[PDB]
Amino acid sequence: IKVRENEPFDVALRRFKRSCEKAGVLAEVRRREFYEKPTTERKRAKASAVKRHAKKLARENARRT
Amino acid sequence: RKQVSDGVAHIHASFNNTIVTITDRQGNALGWATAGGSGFRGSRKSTPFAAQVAAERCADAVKEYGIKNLEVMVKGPGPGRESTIRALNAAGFRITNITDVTPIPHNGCRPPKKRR
Amino acid sequence: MKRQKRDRLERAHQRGYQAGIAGRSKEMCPYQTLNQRSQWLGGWREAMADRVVMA
Amino acid sequence: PRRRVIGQRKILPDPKFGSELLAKFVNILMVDGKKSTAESIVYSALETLAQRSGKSELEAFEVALENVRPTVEVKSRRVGGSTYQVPVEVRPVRRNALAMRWIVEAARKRGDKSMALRLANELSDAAENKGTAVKKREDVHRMAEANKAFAHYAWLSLRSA
Amino acid sequence: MQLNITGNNVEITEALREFVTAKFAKLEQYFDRINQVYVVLKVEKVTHTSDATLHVDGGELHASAEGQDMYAAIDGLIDKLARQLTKHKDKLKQH
RNA sequence: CGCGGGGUGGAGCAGCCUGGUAGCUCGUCUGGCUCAUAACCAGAAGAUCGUCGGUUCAAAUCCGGCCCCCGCAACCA
RNA sequence: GCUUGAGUCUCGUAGAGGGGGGUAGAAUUCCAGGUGUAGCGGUGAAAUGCGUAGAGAUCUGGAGGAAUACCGGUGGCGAAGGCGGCCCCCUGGACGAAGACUGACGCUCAGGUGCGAAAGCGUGGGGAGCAAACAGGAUUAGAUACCCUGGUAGUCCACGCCGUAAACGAUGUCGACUUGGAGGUUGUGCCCUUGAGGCGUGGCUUCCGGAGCUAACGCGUUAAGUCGACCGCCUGGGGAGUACGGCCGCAAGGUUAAAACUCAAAUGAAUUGACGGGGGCCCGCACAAGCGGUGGAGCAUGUGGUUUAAUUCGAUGCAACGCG
RNA sequence: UUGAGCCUUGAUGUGUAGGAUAGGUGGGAGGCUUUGAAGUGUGGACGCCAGUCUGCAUGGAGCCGACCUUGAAAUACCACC
Repeated sequence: IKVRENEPFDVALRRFKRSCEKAGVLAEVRRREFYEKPTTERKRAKASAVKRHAKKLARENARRT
Repeated sequence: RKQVSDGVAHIHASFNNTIVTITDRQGNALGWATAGGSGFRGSRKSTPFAAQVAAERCADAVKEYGIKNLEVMVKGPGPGRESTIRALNAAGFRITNITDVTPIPHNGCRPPKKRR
Repeated sequence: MKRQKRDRLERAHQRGYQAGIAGRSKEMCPYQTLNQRSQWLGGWREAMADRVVMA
Repeated sequence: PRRRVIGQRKILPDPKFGSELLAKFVNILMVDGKKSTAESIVYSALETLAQRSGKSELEAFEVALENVRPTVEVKSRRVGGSTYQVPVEVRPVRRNALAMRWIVEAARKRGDKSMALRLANELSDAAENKGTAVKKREDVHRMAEANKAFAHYAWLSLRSA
Repeated sequence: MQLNITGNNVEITEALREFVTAKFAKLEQYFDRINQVYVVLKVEKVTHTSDATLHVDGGELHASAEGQDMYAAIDGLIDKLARQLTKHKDKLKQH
């Protein structure tokens, strides 16, 4: 994004913030208007969020290991 | 040939190709080299190694302008984009700062529908 | 007819690496023991970077 | 196989010279299950490699071998529709055996009168960097070095030694 | 692609061999390069059945069809073979 | 009916805008690859440089003569 | 008469609720100019395409159109359809606290009227990007397709029409009652706001589960539980939401809506298998790494065919073909 | 800004052979220099990456020709180009 600093620099910070927000929004916006399935993909994503949270929570009983 | 001191290294880094345009501070071009023109063809253009060979074949043929230090702009979410700046640390340059000029619209025009 | 290859330790690595590259952003198909889950996830996170470097 | 880093057995060294590489070389051109006449071909060829080279025989064979041993070797892979070759580094056990297989095939070509004369001349041009197995060596290096742009995922040669 | 005809209790007449051969040739031309085809005709007191084994580059593929008059069984077998061929063909295209 | 330009692998042409060794894509031949054809990649031969002359050490390159083209004309017996 | 149902008033509260107007930034495209030169673009691979007439890239300027990244929240508002930059003007509804006021003014509603995504149609503008039709390149046995390169209606605005959608919560509206938990959002009361604190209280909403219900799946105080009021609709599958007739519409067509015939089924949910060009894990001469073969040749042996007086009979994918 | 033409000048012309980035032809042992020398403070061109031109010295009074290799002998010097 914007990295300038003193002599140990230039790679890790930049590939971090660059890679995350860059690859996110460009890999999203590169095609597929969709108009309809951000609704479905957010609904499935967040239903999977509550199912993963409750699933790990009630899966915190035992596993016989 | 102009005897320039510093330059600005734009790296267009699309999916199918990387082109590397080393310019000056002013914004007008001094020399460019692509990942297609370095012998790599078709699918082989779409590798980081062809971007590295592109940055080499630009970093010489900008020798005659005498650039000690350059900035790095990188546009495009491609498979190059990091090997091509390792290939500018290694090519004998002083990297001033690295930016990101990847165009993110505050969603405007409509993208294509492409895949099935 | 001989014995198992790299006894699930760095086979658990490459299962997590192949499963890391071919999507599966679950990180929820590992083993359950610690010494194999640790590097199923280790190969998974080593495969996310190898997904960023390519298409 | 899927399983089994296999319990490996070693070989007998060569009688006339203190070498197991040479005994492996006898086992390469040991066609049809017959070791003795292959030993006579190898000894009969290293003698005229000594007289047609001046230097000693074991160093003659080894210097003649290191000009055909490879470094990179292609592995054909397919993803989707493409089927490109990807350079893997050869492991140094496979290295010299892959050299000797090319020497022995290039000696089964080239046809002169006798097999010891064919293999003797083929090792001579392998010292001269001139014959057939150096052309196959340079073919392998040209196509692995030409396809050098592929270093990837997990199906080949994990981290280091 | 050479078609070999054989018959268990079914006397293979020359008009029977002409028709089967034509149908097989037509199918071979339409779907894939085929190397060899074995045809077996069985009659079991009621059921006119037919077997076919196609040897194609990928490998063997087989089908079987029971009918009423032998001709019907042959037609069923040929359609089944064509369906199997479509599966094998783009099973080894799969770009 | 005289001026110009071209004669170089099978073909298209660079070489010759300062004489010293024949070059690139295809077609054509291998090999790797592919289920086979393909596509990709890596190698190889492919010419006495249109024919005779001469100008110097040595000419595809410079100059005469001939043949074949392509244009410009002269084309009002 | 009465105030609990319903409604009004005084304070606030949040909100992509609606209509009109204006404006901002990023990006895409084009045009003019500069630098610069051999490729760009695209795919699973490619080619069509664009480029030595200077493209792609990079910089400066300008034009025009459209949509509003982040905030963005199983968050919010709306009767539903739906509504996301920011600001102004006009305007609807909901909610809560404390009172006052009217006094059953209420619920539902056939016909009717109104609103009603997208596509489409008419008139006039506008046209960046995308994109049916269409062209071309591929792919394929074929490929009027998916993939690629282009590209016109349309997408946008103003005014009319159409009146349908998987218009879905596949759940009519209104009201009452009936164990819990975890959250979201939005008000409000008290107390040590003394600390993002504690205890209650209303509204809207998300998930999980109790009895109960259900054919099961599942629903479960926002019910598909227990009841009440009113309306719409169903009576085997196909024919068929089709024909004829009416009504509406510029048309496309929408609504209302049969019958002859034909079948003994059609269906919903769940089960055990089998199957998948679904997934995960393990293994196999399955692939990879190699060695030697078969297919070319002569001959042996077996089989099919043909022949014959008979060429005895059987074995026929793997699992018949030097087999009995 | 910019071609084109014309003068006046000034650089450039490494095949092979090799002391060498020798252009041709002809003449040809005379000029260079203390009008403050080879090296380089220096700064470039060319650059067929090895050698030549000129800018300023702090040095300061020096160099080749015939005589070694070549179809060829020297921008040792000059003329015509």
